[PDB]
Amino acid sequence: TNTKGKRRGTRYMFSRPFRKHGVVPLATYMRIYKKGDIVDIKGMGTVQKGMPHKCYHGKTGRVYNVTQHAVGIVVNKQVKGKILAKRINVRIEHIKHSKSRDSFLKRVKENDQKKKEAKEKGTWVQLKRQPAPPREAHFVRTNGKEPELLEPIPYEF
Amino acid sequence: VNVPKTRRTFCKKCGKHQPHKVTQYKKGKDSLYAQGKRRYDRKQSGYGGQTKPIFRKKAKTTKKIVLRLECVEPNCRSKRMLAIKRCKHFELGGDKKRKGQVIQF
Amino acid sequence: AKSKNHTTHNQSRKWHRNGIKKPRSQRYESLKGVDPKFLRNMRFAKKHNKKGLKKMQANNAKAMSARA
Amino acid sequence: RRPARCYRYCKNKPYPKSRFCRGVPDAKIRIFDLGRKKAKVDEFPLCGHMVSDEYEQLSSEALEAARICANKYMVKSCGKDGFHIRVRLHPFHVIRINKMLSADRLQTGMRGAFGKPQGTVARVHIGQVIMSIRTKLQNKEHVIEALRRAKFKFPGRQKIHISKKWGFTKFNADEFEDMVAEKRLIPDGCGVKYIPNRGPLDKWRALH
RNA sequence: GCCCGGAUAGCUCAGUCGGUAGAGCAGGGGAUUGAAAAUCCCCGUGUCCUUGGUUCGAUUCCGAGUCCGGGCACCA
RNA sequence: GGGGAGUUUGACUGGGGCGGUACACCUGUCAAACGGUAACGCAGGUGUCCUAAGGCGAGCUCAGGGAGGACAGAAACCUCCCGUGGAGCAGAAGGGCAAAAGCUCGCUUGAUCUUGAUUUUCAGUACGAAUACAGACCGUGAAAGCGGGGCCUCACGAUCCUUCUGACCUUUUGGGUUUUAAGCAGGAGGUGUCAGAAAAGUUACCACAGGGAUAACUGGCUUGUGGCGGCCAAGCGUUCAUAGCGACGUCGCUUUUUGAUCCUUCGAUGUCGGCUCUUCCUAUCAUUGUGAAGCAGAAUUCGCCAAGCGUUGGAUUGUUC
RNA sequence: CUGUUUAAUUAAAACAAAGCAUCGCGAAGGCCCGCGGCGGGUGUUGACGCGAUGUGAUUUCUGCCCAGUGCUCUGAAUGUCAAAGUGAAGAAAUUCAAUGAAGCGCGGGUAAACGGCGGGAGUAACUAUGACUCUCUUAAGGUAGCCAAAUGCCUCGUCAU
RNA sequence: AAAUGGAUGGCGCUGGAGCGUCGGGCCCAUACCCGGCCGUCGCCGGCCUACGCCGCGACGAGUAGGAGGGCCGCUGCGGU
RNA sequence: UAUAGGGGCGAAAGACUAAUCGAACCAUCUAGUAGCUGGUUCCCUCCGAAGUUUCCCUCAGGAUAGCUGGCGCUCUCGCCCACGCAGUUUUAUCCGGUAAAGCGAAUGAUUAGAGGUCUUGGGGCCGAAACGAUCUCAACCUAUUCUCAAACUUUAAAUGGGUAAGAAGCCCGGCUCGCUGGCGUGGAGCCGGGGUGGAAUGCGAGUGCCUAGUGGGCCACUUUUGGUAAGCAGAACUGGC
RNA sequence: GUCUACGGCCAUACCACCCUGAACGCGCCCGAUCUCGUCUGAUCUCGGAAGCUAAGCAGGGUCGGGCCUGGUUAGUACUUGGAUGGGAGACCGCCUGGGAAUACCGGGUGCUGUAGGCU
Ligand SMILES: [Mg+2]
Ligand SMILES: [Mg+2]
Ligand SMILES: [Mg+2]
Ligand SMILES: [Mg+2]
Ligand SMILES: [Mg+2]
Ligand SMILES: [Mg+2]
Ligand SMILES: [Mg+2]
Ligand SMILES: [Mg+2]
Ligand SMILES: [Mg+2]
Ligand SMILES: [Mg+2]
Ligand SMILES: [Mg+2]
Ligand SMILES: [Mg+2]
Ligand SMILES: [Mg+2]
Ligand SMILES: [Mg+2]
Ligand SMILES: [Mg+2]
Ligand SMILES: [Mg+2]
Ligand SMILES: [Mg+2]
Ligand SMILES: [Mg+2]
Ligand SMILES: [Mg+2]
Ligand SMILES: [Mg+2]
Ligand SMILES: [Mg+2]
Ligand SMILES: [Mg+2]
Ligand SMILES: [Mg+2]
Ligand SMILES: [Mg+2]
Ligand SMILES: [Mg+2]
Ligand SMILES: [Mg+2]
Ligand SMILES: [Mg+2]
Ligand SMILES: [Mg+2]
Ligand SMILES: [Mg+2]
Ligand SMILES: [Mg+2]
Ligand SMILES: [Mg+2]
Ligand SMILES: [Mg+2]
Ligand SMILES: [Mg+2]
Ligand SMILES: [Mg+2]
Ligand SMILES: [Mg+2]
Ligand SMILES: [Mg+2]
Ligand SMILES: [Mg+2]
Ligand SMILES: [Mg+2]
Ligand SMILES: [Mg+2]
Ligand SMILES: [Mg+2]
Ligand SMILES: [Mg+2]
Ligand SMILES: [Mg+2]
Ligand SMILES: [Mg+2]
Ligand SMILES: [Mg+2]
Ligand SMILES: [Mg+2]
Ligand SMILES: [Mg+2]
Ligand SMILES: [Mg+2]
Ligand SMILES: [Mg+2]
Ligand SMILES: [Mg+2]
Ligand SMILES: [Mg+2]
Ligand SMILES: [Mg+2]
Ligand SMILES: [Mg+2]
Ligand SMILES: [Mg+2]
Ligand SMILES: [Mg+2]
Ligand SMILES: [Mg+2]
Ligand SMILES: [Mg+2]
Ligand SMILES: [Mg+2]
Ligand SMILES: [Zn+2]
Repeated sequence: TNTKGKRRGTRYMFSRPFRKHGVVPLATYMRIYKKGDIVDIKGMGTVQKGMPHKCYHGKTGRVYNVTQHAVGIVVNKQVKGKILAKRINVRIEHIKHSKSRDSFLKRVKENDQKKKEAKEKGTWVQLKRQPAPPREAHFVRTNGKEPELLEPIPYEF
Repeated sequence: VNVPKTRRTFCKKCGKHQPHKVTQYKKGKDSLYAQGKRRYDRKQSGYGGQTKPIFRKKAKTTKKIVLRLECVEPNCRSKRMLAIKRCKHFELGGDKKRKGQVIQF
Repeated sequence: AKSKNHTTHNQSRKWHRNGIKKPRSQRYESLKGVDPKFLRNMRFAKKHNKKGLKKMQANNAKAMSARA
Repeated sequence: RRPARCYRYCKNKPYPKSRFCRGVPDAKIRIFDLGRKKAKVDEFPLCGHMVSDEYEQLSSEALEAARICANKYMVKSCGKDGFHIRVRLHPFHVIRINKMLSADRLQTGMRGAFGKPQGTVARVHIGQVIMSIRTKLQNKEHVIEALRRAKFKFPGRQKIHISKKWGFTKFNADEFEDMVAEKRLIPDGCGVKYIPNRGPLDKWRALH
């Protein structure tokens, strides 16, 4: 009864946001998609051929197929009782890289360089990521001035 | 709608685009001594009345239009059928319109 | 004669009994659906790998063993 | 006219007189200012206003009765054009009526139960001003008595405040005369135009 | 309260085919008769109920109201 | 050819019927910032239209406004200037589009043949629609490319049977030739109850299995409607707001009106009114005791404590009234 | 009117009934029964008869419609028209054509056959009411009669008793 | 202001047995802890009915439903 | 004495036809049919639901998924660090258009004042009359002002959704390709070699078959649609019955 | 310190008005016989180079409008979770954590890549 066709909940989602109507900029096209990249999917209302669905907006998947001017993605979609890895064919205009994997590759390269320098000079560099520790026992300063006194203010309207 | 008379389209016999005569499909006069017709008369005879259901509730008032095509080249003569979408009003091949025209109604 | 038409209550608690796990994803993923031109490339690539990859790769294995 | 006890607390979403209603009758109130409409700014220094305490609806007929009562007490109290009253709150919500006996069971039950448009109410948030009366400095008791006599005629509980601001504008009455005397605030009818100094220089050259 | 059918000269009303405002009657003008009717020769008369969409164009095709008019409102 | 026979009489449903389609398929919203999410909810659409309103390329820019120019006037034509969508894109809306997806012009049939994969609905079945390719044969353009219908979201349909087309196709039963018939592959002929039965009415002479999943009678929640009150005070009341009333508004109470709902009973709670008879309430009609009056007396009116005790005889209608 | 009826809830205004009409049929017939035969019944009968209906004594009356729906008469009058028969093509199955019984449609009649019988606008020297006049309209537009009845919602219609 | 006579549960309760703020004690469920006993489950151990025997530890509700065990039971048949 | 069951007879009530008649009685087909009521017999142990999706002349029912149980199977444990997983958090990184807010930002409604002189029509006045001059009116525009929006929006939360957090990964070297092509170029595949210490916390996981019951729900916090409202009807998240 | 050609981000780079520009360069400009296309050599196409930076263009300015960013707005509006918290209800206060927007005020107003050329 919700008129189950394609693209029905999308008065806002496939819209080009604001002061960005018009032609697509070409840096979206001129990018390199190899098998094994990790891509975000974001709807573009200007190119109406290969929009994915309203389901896969914002989902982040793996690339496995490359054609002339589109790309095939595998995306984990949740349905009723289980999640499934589906296979979508999306044009290039809806796609961008996730910066998360590139940040992780920078982590891996820093870890390899620290590992080589550590095996070189015998240092134990602790190249894991430690979460935010509690504050160490620091030592505050109150020179010159007594601390400012605060009190709750009287009500007015 | 409106289709042209000649229309260069692929015909599967000689593997190329060839020009085609485009005519209206006729349903064709249905025949006695087919399999289902002989079975229908064999089951219709005897005291049984109407065995198989006849149809009443016709709702689609439009019929799909299919076209007979012929390769105009001699000794090829390959015919095949092709479908269009539904239409209520149909003309075969005349009266293409102009845009520089005054109506005069 | 009226009944409750549609609901989604008590559904998440059914779904998380056995658990909403992932779809396994083993090594060497299924290769159907990929570009037929690329697939026609890769099949002749594989069989000519297995054809001509004996002699020069054996030479290079001997060379890298002699180096190290 | 259904009793206003039921058309009360803001339950349903706001439903404005718009493209989709198309059949709502006219609101009860039509004019909103009663006193000296063409009063200039320094002609009335203070203003007292009426703050709502509850979150509720107010009906257009109730606003109609209240502005008439306040108007009558003002013109009996401090004379004609000794006040400028403004109902700051306008009705735009449209309430619905699903009326019956349209006396027997046999018309319909609750089957088609999207009601016809009854009339117009005004939605109120807590701390929103209903009325504002700007008067002289001598008329302080008359404003309090007038808004007291309107307090009984609105529903619910709401209080009466005497503003710190000069006029109907948003500027302080203490800073006001000290700051209009030289530089910034040019009077504009009943309103006051603020000037920044980040304009073209033609404004400052047209001044002074 | 639903559900259908309407609105056009002053009055009855058609014309709808999206491009025409038409008959009859009344009113007005002559002639005819000493004079009236009747007759003969002519006239004028409309927002095609109102507010909006499509169209190249809405009197008409639709949407919404106004004022009417039919029908249903049953078992207990 | 209802003389006789057999069978049918859709489904949803704030009971059923009548009304409507919420019975297929789309748009915005309800939708609670992923998707999903209901009601006979809202506001609407569709069962089409197009040889171009498809494809490509080129040129150009719209609505509207201002300023001017014979006849020219509010609206005819021309020219200049401003003009970020205020226009147009066939249609219901939403999205998108400005050397363009709009307007004009030139070519044209990619609206062609064929295998698959995937999305959408989803059981992860289908039809439909769509995405990305692959291989032919082409159109266009200088070329890059674009194109396998409509700028996108709706525009449509199984088995069986008929019908037409395709191969120097197969089988046509002991072997041949020919006709015919059957078959493979893909198009149409319809199933709008739209994943598809071929279908009228009545029962008060009714029957049967059941349901309180489901109405009529009471009871219960609710109080619009009905009835009974309270606050504010514009006025009426010769003058005079409140002796008595009181609009414009406003807050309640009552279950003696009617309505809403279906919680209880459908293996039965005997259904209206009257006759008789007992008890209770007070929101007091009269009596006892009082206060106030626009209370001179009388007769009235309005309050308070107060249900002890009274509240009748008849014509009509079955009546409550 | 007498009569009769739902035995075991109705006694009637129901039913019949005489009277009044209407229709078929001259026996190779009407109307029926029957599984069957020229088998039965009416019929041991013959239009003052048999068969099938409507209305319901007498008295006075029986209006208007053949459009619908029936019923009936008529003519191969001419369209539609099934088997069989004829003719043609074909090796044959088959196919095509012509000719064309009933009926249907075309035409006539019938309402004591079923049934049906309008609404507006103006108009008379006090006002009302309106005989008259114009228009749309159906096949015909309720005539003689009669009434808030056993038929009238509004309704406890209005007046008199 | 409502119909039978009745409901802070009642009796009652006013330097509280009411209202609000709190304190110190105190009461107790199959909850928790400790200890015993039964069974299920798991992890074993022994060359003592190996289908038995002990050991360890965690746990035990339950309709529709499903399995396992019964040296539970009724009637008959071969063996003992 | 005649008439016998879809038959008889009826001064017509659907009455009578052996106490039965709107289709008699007896036997057989017959243990007919039923998505519909009622019952459905020994103990203990263990595990333990659903009233939801889709389709059906389906809406009291079934098939299908989901939930459950049984039967197992394949691995993991025991003797400076593991495999895999998670209704969780962190660290990064994307996504959204609701609460809120906004109108002196588009659209839609909407209150009031001030300023200005183009445009008229309309009032007044100087006047034979004259855009001859003047006053006024409306409209218009300019900056302001009050209030709004489920089918408006520049902005924009909290809660939330996806992905990543390493050996299936790095790095080096070489072979093959009919795909691509200035290029031994790109991209894939194949081979050989080299170094596992890569957030927090908790846990044993993976997998196959068979299939019962279920397909009438209700309530509570909070968010919410219709209604005046309900112990009303209808939804969302979580828990309970 | 600049421009040209091709660009990337797509207003910090637009719009309005006023200044300045030496060298190359872009232009403006002078003409239709061929290629070309129009009603029209105005636009498009083609052979140049007498002039000119007047305009575009390039730099700067405007207590400029807009944009971006940062304060104030404001720990306010809201909000995950919780309470035998208050309240007749409407809603409100608290613990736990997270946390916004306009008027108001201040600052800026292109950065770059490849190839080429002038000082
Ligand atoms: Mg036969
Ligand atoms: Mg259900
Ligand atoms: Mg009331
Ligand atoms: Mg009508
Ligand atoms: Mg008229
Ligand atoms: Mg029958
Ligand atoms: Mg039904
Ligand atoms: Mg959502
Ligand atoms: Mg959500
Ligand atoms: Mg311009
Ligand atoms: Mg649009
Ligand atoms: Mg173009
Ligand atoms: Mg191709
Ligand atoms: Mg044979
Ligand atoms: Mg033979
Ligand atoms: Mg269906
Ligand atoms: Mg029947
Ligand atoms: Mg009877
Ligand atoms: Mg019930
Ligand atoms: Mg009941
Ligand atoms: Mg009982
Ligand atoms: Mg009883
Ligand atoms: Mg009893
Ligand atoms: Mg008494
Ligand atoms: Mg008798
Ligand atoms: Mg009797
Ligand atoms: Mg005879
Ligand atoms: Mg008689
Ligand atoms: Mg007669
Ligand atoms: Mg005739
Ligand atoms: Mg024949
Ligand atoms: Mg004749
Ligand atoms: Mg008269
Ligand atoms: Mg008469
Ligand atoms: Mg007490
Ligand atoms: Mg147990
Ligand atoms: Mg029988
Ligand atoms: Mg008997
Ligand atoms: Mg049985
Ligand atoms: Mg039986
Ligand atoms: Mg069902
Ligand atoms: Mg299991
Ligand atoms: Mg939304
Ligand atoms: Mg809001
Ligand atoms: Mg079972
Ligand atoms: Mg199952
Ligand atoms: Mg059930
Ligand atoms: Mg809260
Ligand atoms: Mg509920
Ligand atoms: Mg219910
Ligand atoms: Mg020339
Ligand atoms: Mg030329
Ligand atoms: Mg020139
Ligand atoms: Mg220049
Ligand atoms: Mg210059
Ligand atoms: Mg600025
Ligand atoms: Mg600048
Ligand atoms: Zn051919």
